[PDB]
Amino acid sequence: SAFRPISVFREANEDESGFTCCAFSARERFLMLGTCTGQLKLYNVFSGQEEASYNCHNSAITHLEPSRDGSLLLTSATWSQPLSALWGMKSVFDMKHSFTEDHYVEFSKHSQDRVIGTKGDIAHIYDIQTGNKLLTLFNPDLANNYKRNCATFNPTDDLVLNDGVLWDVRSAQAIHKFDKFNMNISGVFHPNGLEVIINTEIWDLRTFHLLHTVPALDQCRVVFNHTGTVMYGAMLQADKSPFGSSFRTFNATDYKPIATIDVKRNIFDLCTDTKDCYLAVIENQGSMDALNMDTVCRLYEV
Ligand SMILES: N#CC[C@H](NC(=O)c1c[nH]c(/C=C/C(=O)N2CCCC2)c1-c1ccc(Cl)cc1F)c1ccc(F)c(Cl)c1
Ligand code: NA
Repeated sequence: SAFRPISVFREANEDESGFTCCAFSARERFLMLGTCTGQLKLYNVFSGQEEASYNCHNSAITHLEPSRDGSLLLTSATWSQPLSALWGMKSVFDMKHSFTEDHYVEFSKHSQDRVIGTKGDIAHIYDIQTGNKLLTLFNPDLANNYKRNCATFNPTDDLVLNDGVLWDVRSAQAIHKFDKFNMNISGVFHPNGLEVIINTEIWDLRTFHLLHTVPALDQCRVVFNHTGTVMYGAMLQADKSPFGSSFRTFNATDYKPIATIDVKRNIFDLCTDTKDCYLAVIENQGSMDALNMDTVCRLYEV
């Protein structure tokens, strides 16, 4: 895969830039950029200009997820309460609900009517409308205690992976524990609905057998392109930039290695657009020994 840098966004009216995460708007107009002070900046991709600034947190934004319908946004931050929140993005920018001690959140996938939050080894499922906690998912007997566990729904919303344990949501119980082969990473569902990727191990969802071991995915966070044909993986720094300077691409259909991309700067986040046209990467432009970070967003043609 080739990645041509075409633009750079820098926190305007500032000496050093403080972006920490990125997501493309559900409709193609904006790049949403979270900052190290807890703001969310909306940049017009075409004009290159900031058009809005929203107040979300009082510490660095760690995670952004826009709903597909364009109406809602999840955020997470690093140490200020609430650690996660849900925002409405219609006429007014509103906090709809917060998830005060959950340090990571995602939407449900099939129908975006729920949020799943993670607090340590525990998952919480919330109703978007009421904000009420519907489920708590934790089994002390099956737990892997992954240090960087993040809970997630599968594509049809009927299963959750939490701490390497598969849960049936409708009957609220664990159905399988995947064996523990690392200390940190808890895994994700492939958008195809057929595999679960837990660190270096690719598991078959139908039979639960190990299909592949991919050493290059060790300690990686993973994201797919819109059509689910390319998987991006970047290795976390040992637990400050969350990643090192490289990410790798794989063909999502057979896991075939594509490319290693080293931008020679530490990476804070990576996001893809809906049209498979652009990749945005938050990169520390600052020198190795600089006292302060200078994290910009670089836009790449895919
Ligand atoms: N969403 C999304 C995209 C996803 N981003 C992250 O995973 C991500 C992006 N950022 C933080 C964390 C900041 C953080 O802790 N900070 C930043 C400022 C101070 C502390 C995390 C992150 C790290 C650990 C955990 Cl277990 C989960 C997290 F979401 C990603 C997927 C593939 C990739 F190739 C890349 Cl480069 C990124
Ligand atoms: Na496949």
